[PDB]
Amino acid sequence: GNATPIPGYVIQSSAQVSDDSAVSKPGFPTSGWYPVSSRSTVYAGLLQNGKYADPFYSTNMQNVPAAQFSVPWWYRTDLNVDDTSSRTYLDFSGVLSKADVWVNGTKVATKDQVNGAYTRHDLDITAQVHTGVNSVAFKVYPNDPNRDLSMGWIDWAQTPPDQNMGIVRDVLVRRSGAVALRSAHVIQKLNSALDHADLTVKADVRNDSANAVQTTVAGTVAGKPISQTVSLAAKERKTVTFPLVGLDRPNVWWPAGMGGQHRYDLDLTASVGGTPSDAAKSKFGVRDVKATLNSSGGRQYSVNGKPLLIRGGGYTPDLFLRWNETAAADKLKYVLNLGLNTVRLEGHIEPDEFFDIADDLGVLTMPGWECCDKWEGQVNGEEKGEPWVESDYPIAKASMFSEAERLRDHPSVISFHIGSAFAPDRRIEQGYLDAMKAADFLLPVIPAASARPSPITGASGMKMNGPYDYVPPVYWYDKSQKDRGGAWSFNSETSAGVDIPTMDTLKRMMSASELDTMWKNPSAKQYHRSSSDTFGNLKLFGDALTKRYGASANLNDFVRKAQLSQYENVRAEFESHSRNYTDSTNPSTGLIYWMLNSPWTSLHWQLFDAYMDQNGAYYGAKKANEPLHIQYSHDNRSVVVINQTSNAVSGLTATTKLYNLDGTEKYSNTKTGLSVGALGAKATAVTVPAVSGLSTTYLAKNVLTDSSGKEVSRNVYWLSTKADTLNWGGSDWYYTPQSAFADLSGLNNLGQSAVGATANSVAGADGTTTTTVTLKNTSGGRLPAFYVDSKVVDSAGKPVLPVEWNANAVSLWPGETTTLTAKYRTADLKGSKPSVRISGWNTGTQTVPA
Ligand SMILES: N[C@H]1[C@H](Oc2ccc([N+](=O)[O-])cc2)O[C@H](CO)[C@@H](O)[C@@H]1O
Repeated sequence: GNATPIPGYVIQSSAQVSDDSAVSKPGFPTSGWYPVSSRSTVYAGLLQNGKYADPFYSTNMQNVPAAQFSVPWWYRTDLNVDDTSSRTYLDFSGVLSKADVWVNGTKVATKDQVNGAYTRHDLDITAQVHTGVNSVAFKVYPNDPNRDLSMGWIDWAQTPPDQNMGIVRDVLVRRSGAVALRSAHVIQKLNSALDHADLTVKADVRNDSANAVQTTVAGTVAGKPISQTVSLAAKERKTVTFPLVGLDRPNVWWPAGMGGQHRYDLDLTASVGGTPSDAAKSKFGVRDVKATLNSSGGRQYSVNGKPLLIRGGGYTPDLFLRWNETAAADKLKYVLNLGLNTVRLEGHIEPDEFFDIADDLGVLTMPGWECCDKWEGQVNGEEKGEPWVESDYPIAKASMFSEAERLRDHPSVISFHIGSAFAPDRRIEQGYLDAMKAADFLLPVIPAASARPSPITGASGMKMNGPYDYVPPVYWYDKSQKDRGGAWSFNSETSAGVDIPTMDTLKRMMSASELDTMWKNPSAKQYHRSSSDTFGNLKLFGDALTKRYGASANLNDFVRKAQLSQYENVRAEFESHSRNYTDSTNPSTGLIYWMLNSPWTSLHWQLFDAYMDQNGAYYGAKKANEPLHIQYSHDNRSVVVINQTSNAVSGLTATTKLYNLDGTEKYSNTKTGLSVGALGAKATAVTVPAVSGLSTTYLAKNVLTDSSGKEVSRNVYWLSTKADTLNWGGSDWYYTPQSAFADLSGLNNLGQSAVGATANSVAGADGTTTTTVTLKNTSGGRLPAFYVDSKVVDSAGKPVLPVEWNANAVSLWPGETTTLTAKYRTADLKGSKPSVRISGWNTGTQTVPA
């Protein structure tokens, strides 16, 4: 019943190994080999040892010779075996791209068999294993994402020098008797009332001994005892199906905010001769999911019978696939701190623990294959990725079986994308559907994340029309352009491009001269944007920032304007889709922001940066996604209330006020007695009229109060009397140019205000600290304290990260007070007392003790 991951390896280039057979012989010398932990790419292993500077800074990654990664590298380990009575197996996946496998001088598997990142291998090495010191070695071949059914980085970042070659999941050493237990899972089916489920337990037993046996498979499913006895011929594998098990009042799994995140346990042992031979423990959730096309042709998800608007981001692992379990949890927790409900994984499908965490937190996941490389090479024409040859087909199908077997019992998974870009052809699709059936993977299959249909499954119900680069806030409210990215159908991957991180992050990833070029010449190429020619620079972003904000006087000026622009755009992107969700015709049914995060330190396509810091894009997404939310429509000036929560809400008041930048109120409307339905429904409070006398740049202050009088949402917009307008005829695949630009440059001369700050911290018994900050606009005039950003810092003024605030980037009118709460691990203070840095657009910067 043992399965123990190999904790580490020593690695070296095959340039240093003239005899392959020598490596896995006990006693082979490994002087100058690099010790690496489990789940290391070659380059990640070299970084672990010294060997190159931080690729997260400047052009360090460019200085790595890539030629050394065009030959195989060895991953070698010893294994102590005290007792060879039990059979021994190597059970693994995550090999990029393929490998020969050696035990004690014998090649047990070749790169023709061990091939493809997602394929699982269960190699019986019993005949090679002896008592005492054994040795195992993998010769890992170079990875080319265009040639290998593997992982590549598309245009998200820059290419890792080793192209991620290595072993990026665990290799398990399994020990068992005559019978191996494998692939234990639970088929679960809930009634529509959600008060009764039926559980079908299935498990494979394989008799690897020389003689026929009887084996009993027995244990517990969801607290209920189960047992089957089968006969097995020598070398026979069988799937055991247990009689149906009913479960009353099941603890149903819900997405975060809709109920609990319970998972039941499955615990089985296969016994031979009244003695345990092998054992397996797993979990599953009792949850129904569906994803169907609505009458308008949009893909509509529902969980447990409740339709949902998908509100998420494209998730990526680290650029060098460096795995850390706490980091994965910190990233999924930020999803909820954002108010988001979903992450999409375009390829790069994370180890099991990532899905365990998403299960435990109630974050929905959308895994699938990626575009623009080998996966779509048979159907994607002139795009990157090679045509398929006959040997490709069984690798892809085994990759599908393996991932379907891994993912089937994680309730967070709401679908699998079998295509991205292009839907698979009939042959490929059939092999994917066959593999999923064989795995009992019963979740929705989506053919493409674009509008392209597959021959069997059919219409995707999704769109990939862009944009991926600057478009003004009003763009997102478009429904008229059927080949563009407005708020209708399922937006599977879209953003307004550039997302300048915080200054603290900037100073860690770029030199002073790289930063100087960034603000002085946005048209210049930035290594920390993209290898793509199209996304190599920040020109569209820089042009609109100047036009709309005003020319940047310095680096500080550029970064501050970037944050407002990013907050403004990301907010409108999400808010437009929340609004249109309940449209009768062509509703929005999903939005995946491109992207949630970056593989590395980046200037684009992120909400949170590589260090987990939180900028304007972060705060703007968090504002748009709050559970009871008030918002302003950029297209028609409607003020709209959204209720994300699982219950209808009544007696809400929506209060909207316009102010000139001198603080003069120019309009007020108070709309009382609003009711809004659950799970994404809306109510319109008012349409703001054209108001005479507004400054060119003006403020809209929107406030939602419940029936108790509590303020539950505040949303402040900086607006212009001059419209952003689109030149739709100049549209390209990744953006639409503007025919005219809003004028928000009035903010440059917004007069100074004042805050107003007191902070205190409590170190909890759960290992976390909560810092509470009370901020007040203490000025003596009519000016708001606008866009006030509070940051937990140590004594050196460095941000404590990760961190989760209840609210931030707040605006307060004179005399107004807000109390804010930040939570973080006490240990991330690293012994420092906490302080709070408070910076506002028109309030300066101060830091206070906490
Ligand atoms: N799925 C990818 C998406 O792929 C596309 C392929 C073709 C078209 N097209 O021809 O309109 C549009 C998008 O492109 C994004 C931006 O380049 C990538 O970052 C995503 O990973």
